[PDB]
Amino acid sequence: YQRLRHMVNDKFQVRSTGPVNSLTMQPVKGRKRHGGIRVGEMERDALIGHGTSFLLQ
Amino acid sequence: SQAESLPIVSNKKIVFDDEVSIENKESHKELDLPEVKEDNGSEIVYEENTSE
Repeated sequence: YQRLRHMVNDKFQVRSTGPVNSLTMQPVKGRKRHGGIRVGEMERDALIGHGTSFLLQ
Repeated sequence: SQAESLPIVSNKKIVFDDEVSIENKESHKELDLPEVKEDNGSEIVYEENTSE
């Protein structure tokens, strides 16, 4: 057998609250600076579908 | 004629911007950045390019 290099991100990264942005207020990327996770255009729909106007909010 | 030796802006501009371009970078080099943990625990970051 062979041991594969740490070719994994593994690095989770949580986000209670931390660094944001001057022009938007929304937290920016990071992982090592506790960057918030992106709610992209796709997931926007998902929620829309179910019918959960709040979870969206 | 007081228009035969009147400059044209296109060229006066190119001298005016020059200096100005400096007294803005240089002056921005003798400035600190005060962090304002905007009433939350967050952090008012001081950029202008979150390229996600």
